[PDB]
Amino acid sequence: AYTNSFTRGVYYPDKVFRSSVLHSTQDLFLPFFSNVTWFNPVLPFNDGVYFASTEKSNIIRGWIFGTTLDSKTQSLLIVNNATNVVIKVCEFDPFFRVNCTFEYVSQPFKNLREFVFKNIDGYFKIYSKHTPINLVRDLPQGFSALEPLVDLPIGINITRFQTLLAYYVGYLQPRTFLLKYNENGTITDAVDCALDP
Amino acid sequence: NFNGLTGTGVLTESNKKFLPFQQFGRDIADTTDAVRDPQTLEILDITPC
Ligand SMILES: *[C@@H]1O[C@H](CO)[C@@H](O)[C@H](O)[C@H]1NC(C)=O
Ligand SMILES: *[C@@H]1O[C@H](CO)[C@@H](O)[C@H](O)[C@H]1NC(C)=O
Ligand SMILES: *[C@@H]1O[C@H](CO)[C@@H](O)[C@H](O)[C@H]1NC(C)=O
Ligand SMILES: *[C@@H]1O[C@H](CO)[C@@H](O)[C@H](O)[C@H]1NC(C)=O
Ligand SMILES: *[C@@H]1O[C@H](CO)[C@@H](O)[C@H](O)[C@H]1NC(C)=O
Ligand SMILES: *[C@@H]1O[C@H](CO)[C@@H](O)[C@H](O)[C@H]1NC(C)=O
Repeated sequence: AYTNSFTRGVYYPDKVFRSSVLHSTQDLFLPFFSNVTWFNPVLPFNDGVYFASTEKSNIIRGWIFGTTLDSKTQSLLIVNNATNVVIKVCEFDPFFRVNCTFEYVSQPFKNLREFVFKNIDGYFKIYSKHTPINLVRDLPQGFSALEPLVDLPIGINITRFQTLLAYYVGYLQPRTFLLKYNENGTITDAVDCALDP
Repeated sequence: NFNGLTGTGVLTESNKKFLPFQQFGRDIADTTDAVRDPQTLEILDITPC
């Protein structure tokens, strides 16, 4: 199964304040109108993952990111529980039935939840946005940028990932975007410079 | 010197709506025109003397 990503999956490329300006940047972004698979198998991570879900029952518990996903290698486990999120890295049909070096605990995260997962420069970078939508079978149109949620300096190899329990999965590509910042420094629009002439 | 960032100028209160993660803004010459004070988390505008 497959749907249309439209103009979703754009996130703030850095942490610098800008306003009333068109800024040109090159980074790993979800290409506009890219084919986004609509979904529980283990999936490739490739160069980064666009993830979104529309569960009204708080089904998505979290995610597993790693390679072999077994006792041979360090892997990242992100699990959401009541009023908390727990993130750990250890030598770890999961769903509670799912050498530790990373311990992190912070705040938890019709209701469309959008996430971007990157694994670059030793950082597992998570971007996130939460908005209401009026559709169930597809992703909404219009534009909304994802602010960074957490920067995790866990220096591990990720090639595959799995979702802990509908959801959508896309992949990021090296693309150039022209981003439009409004008077409050919010990215309100964008152009995918390689979409068409 | 703000958290390692140096320069010369007049500091005033900023009215820029920085997001919770942003520490400084940049101009078209890639100069810094605003910073987040590392102790008070106050946003300050930088206007050259
Ligand atoms: C997405 O993939 C599906 C299934 O292969 C195909 O039917 C559809 O045309 C594709 N859409 C786009 C936008 O590439
Ligand atoms: C943890 O590291 C030690 C190496 O001293 C290894 O023997 C042990 O099996 C590792 N844990 C797992 C689950 O492999
Ligand atoms: C969520 O899980 C963590 C495990 O680190 C635990 O410490 C915390 O108390 C749990 N929260 C609740 C409400 O049970
Ligand atoms: C991650 O593991 C895979 C195993 O198939 C390997 O091919 C790849 O080069 C490794 N990447 C890094 C950065 O270690
Ligand atoms: C965001 O920009 C709009 C102008 O479109 C303005 O009316 C609104 O007050 C701004 N938000 C804040 C917090 O200043
Ligand atoms: C750090 O500095 C900030 C800003 O002046 C102040 O609000 C805060 O109380 C200070 N904290 C400590 C631990 O000294």
